[PDB]
Amino acid sequence: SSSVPSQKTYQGSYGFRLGFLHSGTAKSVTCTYSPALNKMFCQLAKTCPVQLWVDSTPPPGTRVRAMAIYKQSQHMTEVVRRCPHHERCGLAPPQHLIRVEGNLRVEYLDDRNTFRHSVVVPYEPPEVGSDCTTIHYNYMCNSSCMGGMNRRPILTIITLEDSSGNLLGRNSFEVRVCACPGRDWRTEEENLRKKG
Amino acid sequence: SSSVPSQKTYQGSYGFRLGFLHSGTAKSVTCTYSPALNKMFCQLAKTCPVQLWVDSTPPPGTRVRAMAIYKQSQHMTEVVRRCPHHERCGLAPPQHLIRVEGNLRVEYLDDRNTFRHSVVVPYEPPEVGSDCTTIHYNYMCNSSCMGGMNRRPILTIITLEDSSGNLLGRNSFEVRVCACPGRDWRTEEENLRKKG
DNA sequence: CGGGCATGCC
DNA sequence: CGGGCATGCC
Ligand SMILES: [Zn+2]
Ligand SMILES: [Zn+2]
Repeated sequence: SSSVPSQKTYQGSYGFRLGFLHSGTAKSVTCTYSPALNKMFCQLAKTCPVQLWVDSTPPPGTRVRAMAIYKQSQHMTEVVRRCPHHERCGLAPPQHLIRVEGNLRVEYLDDRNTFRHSVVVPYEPPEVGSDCTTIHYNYMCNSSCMGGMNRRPILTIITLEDSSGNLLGRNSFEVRVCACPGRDWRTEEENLRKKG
Repeated sequence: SSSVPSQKTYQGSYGFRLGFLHSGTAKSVTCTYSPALNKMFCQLAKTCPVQLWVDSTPPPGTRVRAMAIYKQSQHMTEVVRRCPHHERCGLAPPQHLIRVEGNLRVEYLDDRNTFRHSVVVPYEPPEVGSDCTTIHYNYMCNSSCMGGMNRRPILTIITLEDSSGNLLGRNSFEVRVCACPGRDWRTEEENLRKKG
């Protein structure tokens, strides 16, 4: 069986979608999202809020899993890991790229067969008056980190799963972790218009 | 006592000097030396020949030690180490930046008090007809390596020591380990002329 | 903060 | 190979 997780969007019977809060497009804004590229630009070790939207209520015990995969075909089969420097320098294993902050029920998985890392939290329905649920993700390396992502773009795959392990929904977005998300967002959108 | 080793030139009673073989100044020549800057530009994990010249014959049992120190005052007291990436990826301990190739009597020292790394080989007199002795050094990180030198320039300190531990001579040269020694040499010499 | 150097890599 | 992008940092 494949050790490469699926990245194909599957909004599913609950109408599962992701949302992202708009930002101020300063050169070094901490986080900004491009709808045109379906791509988050963010800084390392700083909060990246991701909204979960659903049309129907998931059952009790639903979980939310995040997992990184390399976007380029030639790197898809390599597990995405923290670089040795940031690994060397209290729940998250130091090898995990993606953390969740602000949740008391976070679980970190090292898959015993595929060796892939993932981080899971319970799904919580949005509070009254609110239309979505926000998870605070953290990426612990830059996309450029030598010995880690090494300038290779990744996708974050967000899966909605029931307690039995059924896939309820899947979405993904590209990520560039970088020093200057505003500059790099502008550059990539201009490149899309001029050369895409 | 100081844990910062001396970098002051001490040619000494044997007339100890260093020599460097000229190169072709291609953009990515493997090694090239600037007399004006007293600075070697070289590529990582590739041979860097350094010549030992003396006016008088060192006694039997003389040793040749190499040690890296950061050139900038604000970094002088930090031990120069291999970065975590190149450490993770058969005599040299993986934490040592400087290796010697082509010698059967190499010793690697981790100083128990100063924590400084050094690599030592016996001094051999130049063969008949030859005016100097060549040691093949290897630098196992780029100057830019994140978590290691991190773009901070270093000096290599070469000391001539008798078997009793007396300092016979000391010389040093700055090093930039980089992908394109020819380009970076030209840039730094032009910067010296224009802004030095 | 935004302009521009940096430097392994394309 | 040398021109020029790359991107954390100055
Ligand atoms: Zn890293
Ligand atoms: Zn290194």
